[PDB]
Amino acid sequence: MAPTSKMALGIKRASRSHTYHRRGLWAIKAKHGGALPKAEKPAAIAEPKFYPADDVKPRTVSTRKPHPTKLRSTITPGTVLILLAGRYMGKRVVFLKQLQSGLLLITGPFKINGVPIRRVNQAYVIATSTKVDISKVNVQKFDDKYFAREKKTRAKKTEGELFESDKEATKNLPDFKKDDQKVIDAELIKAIDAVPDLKNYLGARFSLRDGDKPHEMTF
Amino acid sequence: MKGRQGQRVRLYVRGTILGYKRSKSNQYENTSLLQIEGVNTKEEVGWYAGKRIAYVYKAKTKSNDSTIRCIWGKVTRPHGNSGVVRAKFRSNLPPTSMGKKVRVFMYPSSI
Amino acid sequence: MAVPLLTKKIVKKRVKQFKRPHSDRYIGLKTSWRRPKGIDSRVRRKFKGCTLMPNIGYGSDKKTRHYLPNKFKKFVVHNVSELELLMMHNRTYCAEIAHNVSTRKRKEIVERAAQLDIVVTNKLARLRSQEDE
RNA sequence: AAAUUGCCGGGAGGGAAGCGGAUGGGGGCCGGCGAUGCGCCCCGGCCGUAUGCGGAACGGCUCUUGCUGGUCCGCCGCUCGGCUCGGGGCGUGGACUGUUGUCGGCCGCGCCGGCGGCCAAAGCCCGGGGGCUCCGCGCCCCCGGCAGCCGUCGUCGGCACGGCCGGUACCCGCGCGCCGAAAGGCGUGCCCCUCGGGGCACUGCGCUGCAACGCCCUGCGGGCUCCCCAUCCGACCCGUCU
RNA sequence: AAGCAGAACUGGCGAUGCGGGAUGAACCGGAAGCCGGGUUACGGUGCCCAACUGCGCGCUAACCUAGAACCCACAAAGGGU
RNA sequence: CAACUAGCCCCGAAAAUGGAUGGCGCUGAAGCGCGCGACCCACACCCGGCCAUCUGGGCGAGUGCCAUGCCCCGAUGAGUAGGAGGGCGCGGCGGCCGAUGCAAAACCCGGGGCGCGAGCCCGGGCGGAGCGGCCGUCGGUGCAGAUCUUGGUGGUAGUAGC
RNA sequence: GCCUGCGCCCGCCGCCCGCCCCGACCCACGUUAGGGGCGCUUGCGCCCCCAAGGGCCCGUGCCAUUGGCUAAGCCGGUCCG
Repeated sequence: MAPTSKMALGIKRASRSHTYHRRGLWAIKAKHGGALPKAEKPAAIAEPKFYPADDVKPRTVSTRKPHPTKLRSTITPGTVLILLAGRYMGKRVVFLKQLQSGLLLITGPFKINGVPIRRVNQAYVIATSTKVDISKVNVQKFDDKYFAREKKTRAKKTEGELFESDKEATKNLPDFKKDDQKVIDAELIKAIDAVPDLKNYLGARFSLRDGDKPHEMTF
Repeated sequence: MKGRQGQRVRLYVRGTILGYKRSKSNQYENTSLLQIEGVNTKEEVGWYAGKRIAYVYKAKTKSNDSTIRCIWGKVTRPHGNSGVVRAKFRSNLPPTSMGKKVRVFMYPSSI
Repeated sequence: MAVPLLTKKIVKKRVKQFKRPHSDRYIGLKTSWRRPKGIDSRVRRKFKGCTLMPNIGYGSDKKTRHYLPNKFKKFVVHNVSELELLMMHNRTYCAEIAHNVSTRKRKEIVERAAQLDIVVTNKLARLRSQEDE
């Protein structure tokens, strides 16, 4: 109600600005709009149907919005997280950054606790009161495009070639990711050891005993 | 292993499927009533909405080379004063499961 | 449009199956539904558990009526001439070889059907008629 | 053919109660599961338009008659170029079915906050008087100044989550210059506030589903029947008379 | 007198399941397409049997039948330091 | 101290197949009266999806043709006696089209699939000569009964018995 | 009490299955109004104190592969009574 109020009692204040900026050029997309584009020479049948174009544009923006705020409860970079779902669930991990996909980069340092770089969902997570200082960690290398798991197109190679069956369908470890992970992990360990006994704590796991209440437990 | 940590085999807080949603006269199997262990009140069971449920069972036959099978579900909303909850499953749980324990996860966490 | 309607029909099912009352204990009394004419029937009075009666509301979506679960409309195809009509539809209609048609005549239907790109069930029926499990 | 009978197999079990079914799950049995998708380029393969030629079914029409518009095939001339099957070479990734993330709609869910009503006043400190008690403490009652916080009525305001359905296939929603991973913001005039900010005005077209995992063949989801366990109206099964 | 015979008004049953009254053609609640999700009625919440062994304030100690939901499964005059 | 008022409990209150607040049992109730919340809960109510029916529209200018079509509405739907409406199946006849000894029809099938249903479709097995669909036409036209008719076959029962 | 067409049975360890009503940290003064500890008047005493829990696993890559070690235990299996 409170965020939506400006738009609600305006109607299209943001979208008004864009038209007037375009009009600042002079005389433009009123004239251009009628002339603009393609049509007339069809395919197949009537062509009654759908997408590309227009439709894609609001949808991509709207799907971006849950990634902070709605899911998040509040969480700053370098918060300690509890993964309650995912593979690595029950591990406490440190938050590196939020991706464009909306999945979170994390990494527990590999040697001490098994957690790799990995993408995990925000929705799963309990935000704990602890913060570990991620002041001088180079999280930058790891990005959204970094996390493409190769599909079973053919062989991993260039393409167009007759291939063999020894693909990894639901998995794939790039060699490059393993080399990179060691470097990023090193900085994190320094912060972790600064506060005592945090290092052992992450690996141990949290779970609720009989008689424990998840409602009362809230970190 | 990977996904492995340092102890607790029991990952979840316990719960019990008492029965299905019911009159004295009839049952509706579409919604199931679960009394969740350690949950005393109406307020406390309000937390449990949205959580994932697994009924894990073993069976004589293999499937995709495993004898263990599971039916998943979700907690819909609370039911009654005693900490009973309403739940839906993807396919209904077998009603032989009356009196069985079922698992209610932390898995999607609102907190 | 067409795709979520298909999902609604197939997943929900009103495959209730309308069995006649006391069909189970009298063998000669037919499985086929006939409406209990007498007042005294529980089924007539609409007691639940006594097998619910066929009504129009049980009925599926209009689009998904007389469709194969592939979302194709099934047509039994007698001969080569009828395949030309199916060609107009392509995706929308299916070809299924008739019972009457013998094995040699099935083959010519299959090869023509391939050109239309309405391969589904047409080929399958023919293959059994050759010799196959 | 039905009925019945025999054999055998499967389910079930020799600690247990029968309307013979429905409803749910498991076994047992069996059928199904784009020919495997797209863009591009290289080679191989085949064909050729325009225009001239040569033979024709056509059109609007007129309809004696006339004028404008044909396409096509034969296949020669004169200039160019393209497509398709397969292979090579690159980029995007399509195959039933099951699962998870999300946006919107509907509905529930717990919790927090504000103002006013009900002359407002419980209330506390200060002040005054009275009664009762007449053993005095104490008790009560009322009035004037006061932090204060209260039960009930009305209304508005804010959060945190989830179910279900659908992905919005023509005006629901929205983009079309720029930066910004991102979300998001970036005109100008007007007026209120005159602080922080706000409200209010100002162009036309095009168009409605996004993220992910398994596998489609190995192998397997599944469907269907019986059975066992769970569950249930079970007025005995139907008809008739009433 | 009758679950009786006969009228007056109205609703039902007959033409009525479903939910409630343990159970019941007629009482109670409500008329019923097919489903998902919500929310109730009647009636309940010790267990059966879905649901507070919840809170509050009384009363009751029944060896000659303790008591326990309209219709309804009965019951009175009269007695008790 | 006496006479009252009215609560529950006690008496009055005794029947036969053993027995019924429905049961167990329950005594700061799970009893009885009453209050306050929370909660449970019908095919009811709401919202959404969807079916037909009814109502109101709409879209044919031809040259895809169901225009008795298609598409948008919203509300409604129990249902005996009974009416009307729209269909399905069988036999034969006029039309029209198909199928066949390289395997028709028929029959069998805890084999698949479609339709709300009436029914239909297809596969496999058995089989060996004619048949089915569609458009009209027509009936000696669809069965569970009738103390049914006629044929077959059980349990009775390997029993009464001889 | 007995159990050979080389079957059967127990001991010993090896591998595999199938369950649980879902195992997957564990738990004693006595009593329905007392218990403990202490000084002792040595008791049905005195004084203190408590009523809503404890301890362990909790860290053994659901428990990897290796080397050694503590206080010399903790825990399982063997074995003494």
